[PDB]
Amino acid sequence: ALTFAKRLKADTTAVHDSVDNLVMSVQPFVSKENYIKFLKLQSVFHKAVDHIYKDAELNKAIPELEYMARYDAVTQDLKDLGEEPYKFDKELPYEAGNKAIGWLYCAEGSNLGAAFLFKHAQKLDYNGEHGARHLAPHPDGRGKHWRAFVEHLNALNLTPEAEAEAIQGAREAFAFYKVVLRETFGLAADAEAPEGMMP
Ligand code: HEM
Repeated sequence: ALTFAKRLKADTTAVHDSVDNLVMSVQPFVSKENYIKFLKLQSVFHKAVDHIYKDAELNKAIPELEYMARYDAVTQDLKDLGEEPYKFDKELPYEAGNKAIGWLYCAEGSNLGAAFLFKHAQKLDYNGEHGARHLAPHPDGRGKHWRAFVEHLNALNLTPEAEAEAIQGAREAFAFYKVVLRETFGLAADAEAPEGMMP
């Protein structure tokens, strides 16, 4: 684990895969209702990181970071299907500091691998202009855009104890994503995909 980015990854791949499994478990693209529940979920998570993509300091460290946010697009997708911007019951996490850097990674990385999701959403007749705006690949190409993003993440070079809090934040970002998922899909507390399942 050299770079800060490859360390965030190393430490969170496990929980990442459990999310991958949990998302696939609830059949997101099986029907329309389900894809709508999938959007509500994406909506809550992205709402929860919107203040972080828009944070003034981080926007100084990462040029145009604020224009990378995808909550805006998710609200547009919900509209697409005659839906009001979903509203979460409780009050959303509003993280800051080192931990917030972990949420950002979690969020920006999901745009990287969103390829798989985008591919299955298009079957359901959804894409960049209708229903799947937030899953569409970045105009500069997922890989390029992500490598560019990783550059600035690594450039932050915070104290090793800071990078630590960020990894702790990325882990909590993932856990939270699952809490939201469980509630949106009517799953019990701590519900996880069938054990042993692999992507
Ligand atoms: C069924 C849904 C999902 C699938 C199939 C999936 C798949 C993938 C794949 C295959 C990659 C590797 C991309 C590459 O290196 O080219 C990736 C990266 C990533 N995904 Fe997911 N993912 C899913 C959901 C999520 C969600 C909902 C989050 C966030 C809450 C998430 C966060 C990330 C992050 C942070 C990365 C970057 C990993 C890195 O450091 O390279 N993923 N995903």
